[PDB]
Amino acid sequence: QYVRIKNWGSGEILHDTLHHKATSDFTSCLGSIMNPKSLTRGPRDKPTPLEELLPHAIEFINQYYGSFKEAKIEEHLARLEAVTKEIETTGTYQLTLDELIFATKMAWRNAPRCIGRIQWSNLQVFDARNCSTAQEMFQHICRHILYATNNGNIRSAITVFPQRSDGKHDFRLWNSQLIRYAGYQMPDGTIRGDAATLEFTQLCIDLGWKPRYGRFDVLPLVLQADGQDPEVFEIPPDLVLEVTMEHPKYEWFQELGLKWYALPAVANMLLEVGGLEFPACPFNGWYMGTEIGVRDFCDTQRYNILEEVGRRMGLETHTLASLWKDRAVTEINVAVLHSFQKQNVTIMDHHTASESFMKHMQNEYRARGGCPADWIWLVPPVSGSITPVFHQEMLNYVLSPFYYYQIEPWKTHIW
Amino acid sequence: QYVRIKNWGSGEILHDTLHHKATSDFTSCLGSIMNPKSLTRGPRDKPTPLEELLPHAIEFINQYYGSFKEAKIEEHLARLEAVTKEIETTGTYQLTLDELIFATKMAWRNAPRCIGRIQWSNLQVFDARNCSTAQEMFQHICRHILYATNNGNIRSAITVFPQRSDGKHDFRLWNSQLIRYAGYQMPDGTIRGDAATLEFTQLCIDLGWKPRYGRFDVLPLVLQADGQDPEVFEIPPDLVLEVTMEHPKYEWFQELGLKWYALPAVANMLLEVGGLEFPACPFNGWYMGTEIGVRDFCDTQRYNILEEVGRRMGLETHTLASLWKDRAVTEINVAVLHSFQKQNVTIMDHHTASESFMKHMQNEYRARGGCPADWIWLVPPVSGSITPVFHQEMLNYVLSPFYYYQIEPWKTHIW
Ligand code: HEM
Ligand code: HEM
Ligand SMILES: Cc1cc(N)nc(CCNC(=O)c2ccc(C#N)cc2)c1
Ligand SMILES: Cc1cc(N)nc(CCNC(=O)c2ccc(C#N)cc2)c1
Ligand SMILES: CCCCCCCCO[C@@H]1O[C@H](CO)[C@@H](O)[C@H](O)[C@H]1O
Ligand SMILES: CCCCCCCCO[C@@H]1O[C@H](CO)[C@@H](O)[C@H](O)[C@H]1O
Ligand SMILES: C[C@H](O)[C@H](O)[C@@H]1CNc2nc(N)[nH]c(=O)c2N1
Ligand SMILES: C[C@H](O)[C@H](O)[C@@H]1CNc2nc(N)[nH]c(=O)c2N1
Repeated sequence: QYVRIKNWGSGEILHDTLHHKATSDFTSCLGSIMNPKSLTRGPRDKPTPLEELLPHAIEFINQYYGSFKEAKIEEHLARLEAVTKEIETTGTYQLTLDELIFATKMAWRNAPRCIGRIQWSNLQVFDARNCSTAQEMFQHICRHILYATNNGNIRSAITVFPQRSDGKHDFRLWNSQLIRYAGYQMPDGTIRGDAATLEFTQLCIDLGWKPRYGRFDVLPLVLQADGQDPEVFEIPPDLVLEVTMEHPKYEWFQELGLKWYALPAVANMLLEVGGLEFPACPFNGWYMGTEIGVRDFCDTQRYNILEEVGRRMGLETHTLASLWKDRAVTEINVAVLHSFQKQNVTIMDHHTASESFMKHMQNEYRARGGCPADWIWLVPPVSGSITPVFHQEMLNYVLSPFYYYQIEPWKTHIW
Repeated sequence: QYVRIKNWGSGEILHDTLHHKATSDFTSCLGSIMNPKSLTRGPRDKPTPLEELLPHAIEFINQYYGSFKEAKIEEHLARLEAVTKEIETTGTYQLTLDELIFATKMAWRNAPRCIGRIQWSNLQVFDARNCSTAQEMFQHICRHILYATNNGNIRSAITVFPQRSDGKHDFRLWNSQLIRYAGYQMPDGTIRGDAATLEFTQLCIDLGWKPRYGRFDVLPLVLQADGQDPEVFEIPPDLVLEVTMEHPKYEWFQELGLKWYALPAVANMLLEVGGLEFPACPFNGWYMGTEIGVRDFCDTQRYNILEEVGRRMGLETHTLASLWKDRAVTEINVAVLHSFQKQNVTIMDHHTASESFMKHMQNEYRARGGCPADWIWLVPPVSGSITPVFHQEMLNYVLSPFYYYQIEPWKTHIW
C-alpha cells in the first residue's frame, strides 16, 4: 500500500505512495534503508525443514573443503557422508571447530557494510557453543572483552554461542553492542549521556539495574540463555578500557570532559552458515576514528557536541555558510585520533581505512571475482569524495555465510 | 555472465561474477552505478509505435489537467480529443507551451539526483522547438547563457529544442555541459587543464577547433542540428562569467591562479514527457560550493589541487592520519564560497543546500506522498553525516516526465 521511510536523526516517519506511479522496472531501490527485511533473520518455532537444511549443509561443506590449496577429497566425501547422517539421525548438525572458524571469517568477509575486511582472515574464535546458563554467557563475554582489549592493542574476536535448534531456545544478547553508554531523561527535561540508548537504559532500569545518571555510564549486559528470560549483568569496570579526549593544540578540549570506550563490538547479530544459524555471536574489531569523532560525538541524536566546539574555536556558529561545522568536526576527529594514539589504543583514521578497503576489494576480485559492498555504509561520514571508495562502483549482494540483523529480542521473546 | 564495475577515479574496470552466488532475492543492488541502462534513453529508427505513444500521451494530459486548483474538465476532455486526433493524423503531437513548461518543471521535480529541487517551480523555459539549423541552436544557446548568467545573479532556465520524430533527425549537443574547460595532453607528458575533458577536447580539435593549451580554456559548442553532423561553435568569451579564486585569509591562495565559471548547465540529457522525447534540452541552475571546491578542484582525475594547498598551509601532507586533507579541502571550499560571494555571483554552500532539500522533500510528501531521491547523489562529497540528508532514508524511482541520460552521440551518430 505504501513504503515506510525513516529519518534516523529526527526519528520522524514518512509513508511513500508516490512510488506506485513508478515507470517500467529499471535497476524502487530500497538501498537507503537501514534495516531492510532483506538483511534481517527473524525468530522461529520449528527446526529448519530438513529439505532445506541438507542442501545448504552440503553446500557449505563443499565450500569449506573447496577452500584448501590441496584438496582432501577423501575427507571431503567422508564429511559429506557424515553430515547427512547426522541430520537424518538428529535433524541438524555440528560444525568442526575449523568449519566454525572458517564460517565466521567468511561471514565477516561477506559483510558488505564493513570497511575493515582486509583484516577478515585475522579473527580469534571463542567456541561457547556448549554454554548453557546466562552466567556462563557473562563469563564468556568477559573473557572476550578482556582478550579483545588486550590492554589497548586491540584484537578482533568473536564468541559463538549455541546455534538455534527449535527456535524456542535461542541465546540472545539484548544489547546492540558489548560496550555502550547509558542515556537518561533528566528531571529537568534534559537528556544526559547517549540520547540513543534512552529506551534500552530504561529496559535495564526496569530489570533491576541501578542508574548512575552519568554522562558516560557503561550499560549492563542483558543476557537471555537457552530461551529463558534475560538476566542483567553489570560489566566489571576494570574490563572497560576508555580514552579521555584531548586536543593536540586546544588545551580547552579536555575541559569538555569527553571520553570514549576503546572496544567496538556488535552484540545483536545472527550468523547464518550452511543452514545453521547462531542468534548469539558477539564480535569486535577496532575503531575507525570517524565513528566516534563524527557519529558518536557529532550526530544530533547522540552526544551532539558540534556547536559547543564551534564556540570554543571562536567560529561563526551562526552563519552556516561559514562552514564552521566542517572546521569543528575535523578538530574533533583530530582529538579522537590524537587521544587514542597518545594512550596507545589501536585506532585507524578513515583515509587509510579507505585505501585499506580498496586494496582489499581488489584482492577480493582477483581471488574470487567479487566483493559484496554497500557504498552507502563504506563511504565515511566526512570527506567522502576525498576518499577513494567514493569513486568506486560497487555491487551489494547477500552471500552466505552471513551476519544478519535480527528482530529486537524484547519484541518477540515472551516472559 | 558478469556485471561490469567501474572506478571513476582510476578509470579501472572490474567484472563481477561472484554475485551469481547471491542468496534469495532480497531488497544485487545496482545503486552505486553511475550510468545504469535504467537511467539511459538511447537512439531510434522509427517513430514511437502509436500503441505506446497514445497511452502515455493521454496519461500526461490527464496529469497536466489534473494539476489545476480548479479543473477545466471542458478543456481537458477537448484536449484529450484533440491530441488523439493529432496522433491518428500525424502519428505524434505538439504540447501547448504551457504543457511544455509544466513538463520541464515536473521532470526537474522528478530528478532523484538533484538537491536543488526546492526551486523546481521556478524555471524559465525557452521554446526552440522550431529551431532547424545548428547556427540557430548556437544563437539559442547564447541567449540562454546570457539570460541564465544575468550578470552573476544566476537564473535557472532550459532551452527545449525539437522533439525526436523518427529518430534519425535528433538535435544533440555533443558537450556534456554548456560551459566546461579543455584538457590537454602536453608534450612533456603532463596534462594541463581539466583532465576529465581530454577525449572531448580531442574531438573538438579533430573538428577544426584551435587549442589554446591553457589551464582554463572554455571548450567550444559542438552542435548537431536535425540529424546532420555536428558543427563546432566557439562560445563568445563575453558570455562566460568567471570567478577568480581567493581566500579570505590566505593571501597565497590567489597565487594558485585558480578560477571557475559561474554557470552549471547540463547539455547532454533527454527530456521524456507524455510519450514525446527531446534529445536536446540544455538546462541550468546555480552552483553548490562543493561541486567546485571538492569535486572540480580536489578530485584526483580533475584539477587535483589538494597536495599543493596542503603544503601551502604547511600541513603534514605526508602523514595521512594527520587529516591534512580534511583541513585543506575545507579551506578550498571556503575560498570558493568567499570568492563567489565577493564577486556577487550566486552560489549556495552544501549545508544550507541540504536543509533546503529536506524542507523540499517534506513538502513533496505532503503534496504528493513521495519524492524520488538518490541518497548517493544527494549527500555532499564532504561532511556527509553533518548534513541532515545523510540521516534520511530515501526511495529512488523513475517517474515521468523525466530527464534521462543518453548514449554519447559520437558513439551512435553516423557521418
Ligand atoms: C578489525 C577492524 C575493523 C574495523 C576498522 C571495522 C570497521 C567497521 C565500521 C567503520 C563499520 C561501520 C559501523 C557503523 O557505522 O555502525 C563496520 C560495520 C560492520 N563490521 Fe567491521 N570493522 C572491523 C572488524 C570487524 C570484524 C572482526 C567483524 C566480524 C567478525 C566485522 C563485522 C562488521 C559488520 C557485520 C558490520 C555491519 C554493522 C551493522 O550493519 O550495523 N567488522 N565495521
Ligand atoms: C537552482 C539551483 C540548482 C542547484 C543548486 C542544483 C544542484 C545540483 C547538484 C549539486 C547536482 C550534482 C551534480 C553532480 O554531482 O554532477 C545536480 C544534479 C542534477 N540537477 Fe540540479 N540543481 C539546480 C537546478 C537544476 C535545474 C534548474 C534542473 C533542471 C531543469 C536540474 C536538474 C538536475 C539533474 C537532472 C541532475 C542530474 C545530473 C546527472 O545525473 O549528471 N537542477 N543538481
Ligand atoms: C565490529 C565493529 C568494528 C567497528 N570499528 N565498529 C563497529 C560498529 C558497531 N556499532 C556501533 O558501535 C554503534 C552503532 C549505532 C549506534 C547508534 N546510534 C551506536 C554505536 C563494529
Ligand atoms: C543543473 C545543474 C546545477 C548544478 N548546481 N550542477 C550541475 C552539474 C552539471 N554537471 C557538471 O557540472 C559536471 C559533471 C561531471 C564532471 C566531471 N568529471 C564535471 C562537471 C547541474
Ligand atoms: C549431493 C552431494 C554431492 C557432493 C559431491 C562432492 C564432490 C567433491 O567436490 C570436490 O571437492 C574438492 C575438495 O574436497 C574440491 O577441491 C573440488 O573442486 C570439488 O569438485
Ligand atoms: C481513455 C481516456 C479517458 C480520459 C478520461 C478523462 C476524465 C477526466 O479526468 C478528470 O480531469 C480533471 C481535470 O480536467 C481532474 O481534476 C479529475 O480529477 C480527473 O478525474
Ligand atoms: C539513512 C542512511 O542509510 C543512514 O543514516 C546511514 C548511511 N550510511 C551509514 N554508514 C555507516 N557506516 N553507518 C551508518 O550508520 C550509516 N547510516
Ligand atoms: C561511484 C559513485 O556512484 C560515484 O563516484 C559518485 C557518487 N555520488 C555522486 N554524487 C554526486 N552528486 N555527483 C557525483 O558525481 C557522484 N558520483
